[PDB]
Amino acid sequence: IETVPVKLKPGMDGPKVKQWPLTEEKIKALVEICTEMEKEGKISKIGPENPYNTPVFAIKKKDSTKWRKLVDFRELNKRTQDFWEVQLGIPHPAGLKKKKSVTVLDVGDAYFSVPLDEDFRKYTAFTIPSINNETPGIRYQYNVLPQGWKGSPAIFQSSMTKILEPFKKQNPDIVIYQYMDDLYVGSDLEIGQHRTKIEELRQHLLRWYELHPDKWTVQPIVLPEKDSWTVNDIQKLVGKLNWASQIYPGIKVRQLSKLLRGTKALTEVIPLTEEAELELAENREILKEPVHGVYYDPSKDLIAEIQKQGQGQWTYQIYQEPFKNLKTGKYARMRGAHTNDVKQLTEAVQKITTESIVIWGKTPKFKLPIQKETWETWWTEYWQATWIPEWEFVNTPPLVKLWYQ
Amino acid sequence: MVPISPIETVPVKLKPGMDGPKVKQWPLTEEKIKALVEICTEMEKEGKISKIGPENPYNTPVFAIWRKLVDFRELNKRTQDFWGIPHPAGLKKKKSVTVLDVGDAYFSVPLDEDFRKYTAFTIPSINNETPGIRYQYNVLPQGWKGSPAIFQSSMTKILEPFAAQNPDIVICQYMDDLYVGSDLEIGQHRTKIEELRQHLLRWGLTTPKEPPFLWMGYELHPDKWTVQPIVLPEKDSWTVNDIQKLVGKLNWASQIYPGIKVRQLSKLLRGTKALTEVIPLTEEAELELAENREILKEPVHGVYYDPSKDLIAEIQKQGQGQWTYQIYQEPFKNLKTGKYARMRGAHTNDVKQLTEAVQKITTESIVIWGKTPKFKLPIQKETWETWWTEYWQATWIPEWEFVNTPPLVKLWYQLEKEPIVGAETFYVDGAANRETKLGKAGYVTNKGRQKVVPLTNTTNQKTELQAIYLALQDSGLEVNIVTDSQYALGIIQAQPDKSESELVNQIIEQLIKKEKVYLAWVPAHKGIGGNEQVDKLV
Ligand SMILES: N#C/C=C/c1cc(Cl)cc(Oc2ccc(Cl)cc2OCCn2ccc(=O)[nH]c2=O)c1
Repeated sequence: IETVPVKLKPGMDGPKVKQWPLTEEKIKALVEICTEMEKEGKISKIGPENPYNTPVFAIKKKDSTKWRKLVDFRELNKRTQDFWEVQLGIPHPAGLKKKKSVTVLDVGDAYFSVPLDEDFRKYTAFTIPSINNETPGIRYQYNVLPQGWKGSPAIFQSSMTKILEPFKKQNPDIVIYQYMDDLYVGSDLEIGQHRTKIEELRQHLLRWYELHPDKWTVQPIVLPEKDSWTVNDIQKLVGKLNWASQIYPGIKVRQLSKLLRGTKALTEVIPLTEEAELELAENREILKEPVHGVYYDPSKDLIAEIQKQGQGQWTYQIYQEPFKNLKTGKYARMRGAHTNDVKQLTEAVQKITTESIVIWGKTPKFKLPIQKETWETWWTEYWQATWIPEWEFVNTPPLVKLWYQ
Repeated sequence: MVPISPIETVPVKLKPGMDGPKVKQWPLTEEKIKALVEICTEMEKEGKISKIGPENPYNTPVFAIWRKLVDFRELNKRTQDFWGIPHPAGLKKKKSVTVLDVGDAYFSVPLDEDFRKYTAFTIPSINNETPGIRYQYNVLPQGWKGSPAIFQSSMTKILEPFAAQNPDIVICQYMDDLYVGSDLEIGQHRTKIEELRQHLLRWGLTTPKEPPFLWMGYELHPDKWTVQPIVLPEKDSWTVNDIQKLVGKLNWASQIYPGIKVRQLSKLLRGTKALTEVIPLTEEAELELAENREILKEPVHGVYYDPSKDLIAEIQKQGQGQWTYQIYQEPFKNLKTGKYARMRGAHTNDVKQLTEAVQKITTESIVIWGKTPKFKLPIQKETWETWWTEYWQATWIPEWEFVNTPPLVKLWYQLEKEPIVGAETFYVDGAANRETKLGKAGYVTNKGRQKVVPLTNTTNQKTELQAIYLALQDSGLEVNIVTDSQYALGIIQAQPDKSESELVNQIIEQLIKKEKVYLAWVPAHKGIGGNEQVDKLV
């Protein structure tokens, strides 16, 4: 009920960012929604004296036909002062990723109760675009706390603590984490008891996505086990081991490469020498061990790389420094995405970002195996998430692709 | 006197750390002086300006050309920051359309009273024997940074209630003009126009062109639109800037006119920034401009948009990285046309370019009509399927159908996913000496076939490509090739059908003639047999 003063970082003016073209239906949805929010005082129309703009579009969440308003706050978020509080930079609940189940809830409706600092409001300005530039776009600004901004959860942290105080003292074994407009709740309970507890908590929120991180673990580097090896098999194996020797210290390919001596047809079977078998075995033992000196640096950017494996399969690696892997995974999940590559990629990026939020409490910077123009054209169509990560584009095909399959 | 409805001013500030502009006043002729006094007198009578005095340190210069010219340049620098033209093909067909230009646009809108003091200017008196006459603006000045924005927002605010009360008409607001379409009867239409301008008159905005309208380089007729006549200068001696103008005009012409080619004329502009020069045209360029004149020989028109019909885009491959497109609703009647040129790069293929063109058309269409058009593409469904399924990058095209209108986009070669049985295995290698640029490229095979070719003026990458090329030349219709080159593998796995490197082009030509090709990679210097760095290191 009382606004807390907020400024930007030193030497930084508010965001001026071009609004990208929107389809007619999305424009309609945004018009209706923004009119409703205007009548509720959540937003107010502004004049030409506000130079600032932040992009806006419309999405459809899971199991809902209702259009939701999505602001892209990335520029404002990086131009917003780094938020430290009396909480002293609350440490990420590392117990959350170790939980048997984690449920994600959208608490954004709560942010519309708290008013935004009057001076800072001008930086929240956005534009509803018109088709074919036939009329000037409709401009607004947020009176209350906008969803998607990084200052909103920080400001709402005290209130949210005051709200969740009974629940945490009731059943302390339930870990609660908060990121953006999303509230993550860990539990060891049973899915029925889990869902009933979730309804209990959401109604608890009312009067004031099911994830399974236990099923998500880390995966190792495995090598084929064959009775007979061709020249091609051994060539691939040698390549993969030579690559893995960047990750692991003691990988040695010489006795295996020794088998490739002479010029043989690719499909010809080469029997393994005893030394080569021993070498392969030692390599397996080496690959079974974890990686040497791999730590997470909170002061560094997380980097996510994604490879397309075909047939709806995708692989990914989250790391800070090259060949030190904090996380690796394979998204094979098929929902409605069979004929669309970009939709699959978008869902994958969302999942990886989510798991990143759970594990490290922050989103990584993606390197996407897609041309900029394609992605930039289609990504907002398949995007159901309330946040957005940072991304770049790799236009040279990686050789490491089949080394991750 | 019926009071005209008050227009609330827009609060204006200067940039932080700056105080209102102080600049002297240039000497003017007696003529100009008397003229400026004459103008400012009646301007003050109308309430557009007010007389001020020494209490105002701020001054901006003024000339006369009579027409009073006020120079706000320094105030423009000192003023704060304030917050695309409608495409005719997007405009919907309407039974009646009325244009209204507001008279005295900026002067009908009051300036923020606290900002008026900074708008001060001084008329120099005769022979500089008296203090120059002092004035300030009470309204939006001509040439001010914040005039168009404030005026536009004011106009929007005033217009809003009338629009909701008249949903059966449609109003477009551009800058200083209003364009009102309706499907009503001409009588009712004219009536609502009069009602509109009366509604505007309540706030003190004065309104008075008939079709065809000449607007923003366009000719808008009732049932159709086109551009305004394009003037292509005929010169036996051209320049750089002239090619800039030419390419600009051609680009402008290519929206309605199909088949416009700007590439050959554009290639001359690399290494530019010199205003004057004389450059010759290749027969390709000469015939390009000539064919452009042939296309511009007879007029073409676009139609307007009907939301009740599908939006369709069709694409043709024009050759040499050029693509052309038509956006239409019913056959032979185009909403508009356009073109796409390939991006700058070393290697390329048709499918990628087609994809890019599709993205461009999609974005443009979303701007203009607010929707993605259904595509007709010169590519088979199977080709696209094979391509996107086996492509390492993620890629997508919106809903589309095959149209058979050669040249068809096709896949020229496909590498195998597995080694081929019965096919000869060529282990290839190449290497070069950095200092002497002397190198070797060759192969050895499992049947004992070998070759090593010496080469002058070459690099490691070139010999690495050369080796593979040799393997392709000397092998049957089905071949397994083993290489340690990550460069060559990187180029071939990108699947170009064309390259700016002739060696790569020749490799492609070899791949096209092949039935099955399997390209395998191994690490270099691992003691892997058959891969001979020693043959080419000699
Ligand atoms: N100068 C100037 C005008 C410029 C001008 C600029 C714009 Cl952005 C729109 C405009 O006219 C229109 C205004 C409103 C609607 Cl709903 C359709 C229009 O259709 C345009 C199509 N059209 C055009 C002319 C005509 O007679 N009949 C007709 O249906 C006119």
